Amino acid sequence: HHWGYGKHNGPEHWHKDFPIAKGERQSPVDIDTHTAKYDPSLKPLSVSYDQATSLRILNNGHAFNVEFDDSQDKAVLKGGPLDGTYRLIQFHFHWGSLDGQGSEHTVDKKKYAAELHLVHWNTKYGDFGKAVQQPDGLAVLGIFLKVGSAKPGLQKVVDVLDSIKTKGKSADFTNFDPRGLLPESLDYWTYPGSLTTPPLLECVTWIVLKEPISVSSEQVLKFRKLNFNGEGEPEELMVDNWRPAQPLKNRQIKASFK
Ligand SMILES: COc1ccc2c(c1)CCN=C2c1ccc(S(N)(=O)=O)cc1
Ligand SMILES: [Zn+2]
Repeated sequence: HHWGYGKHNGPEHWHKDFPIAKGERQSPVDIDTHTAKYDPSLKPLSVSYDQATSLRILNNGHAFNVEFDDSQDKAVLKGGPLDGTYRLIQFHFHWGSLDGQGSEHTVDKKKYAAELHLVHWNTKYGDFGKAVQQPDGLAVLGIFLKVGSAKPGLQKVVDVLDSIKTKGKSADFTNFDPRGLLPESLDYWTYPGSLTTPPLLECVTWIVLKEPISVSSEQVLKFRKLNFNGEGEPEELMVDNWRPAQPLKNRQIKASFK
């Protein structure tokens, strides 16, 4: 009886195995844009992905992960709210059964069709595993997806999904360049939060870009052909793998822009 996104194992049940689900800095949240304050002392955000080296793509039974070789000083996030340097380890998405839902963060209660999470660990802690024992161990760059024009730089991900249709399948995926998934602007909101899947650890500085990327309906329809299930098991389409907004509990959300 593993956690998931269904009636009997979804987000309203996670607190039993993971009581931090009711913690003081859980994610995602609704971003109330009028209450977020501009912070002129945020330094510029720096996203340096030119030497990112992807290994592999994986269906882990809740989403798919695009993995990176994080053994060298490559693909780093710094600046903004962050002290020092954070190294990219993986990205994944959350998405809906319908274009009208799928994001985890919301913006004045608006749900986007999906949300990309680029996950980075603070290099002061040596690797991901020690970073997730720290309150400033991780930084996740979140990017909303809306349905409209296609995102050309997403198509190599879309096309490999047929080979990891089911849980536990992976495929070599070298030379994927995550620069092709960014929007033009790096304006963002930031707040302290958590992982949005079990174990829900409260390690994350969230950086959520204001500008969404556009993906086509056909691209997100191929996300929705994935399966929660393994090969040979009955089909449960991988859709609605998002956690809803959690209580803000007096945290403050800061804006990088006026
Ligand atoms: C070792 O590399 C990992 C990459 C990702 C995870 C783990 C390990 C352990 C299980 N948790 C994650 C994870 C990362 C990001 C998120 S999210 N949705 O907060 O970005 C959720 C879970
Ligand atoms: Zn995520």
